[PDB]
Amino acid sequence: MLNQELELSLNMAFARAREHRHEFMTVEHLLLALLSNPSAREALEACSVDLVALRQELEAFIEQTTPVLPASEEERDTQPTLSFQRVLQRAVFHVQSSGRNEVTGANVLVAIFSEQESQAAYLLRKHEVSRLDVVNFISHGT
Repeated sequence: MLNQELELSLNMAFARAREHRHEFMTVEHLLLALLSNPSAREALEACSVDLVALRQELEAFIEQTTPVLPASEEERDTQPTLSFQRVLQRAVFHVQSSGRNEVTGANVLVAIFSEQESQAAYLLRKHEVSRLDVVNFISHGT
């Protein structure tokens, strides 16, 4: 049960990747998409996170590391990687658990912290985004 705003973020992520002809989408692409998601953004702002700085470093890492489909054929569409899928499944089933019906961008943001070795998680720690703070804000919100 993905809420309207999360569905949009995810569609925008796919749209962005297709535009850039990126061969795959990782959890980094996901976090980038979420910086514009109302639910996730509100949670980051509550933590006084510099979203401008975070987005720029995130956009840079994606460009320098994601393969661009050669002018050739085949593939056409981008494919979500295991990190992208795991995070989504984690959020979905965590929400399923005694809680609400809708999955929000904030729920997805929390699930990203579980991808410990990801550059996405590395960047959140770098910019001082505490998972403890994100969780408390969400628990007392919807």
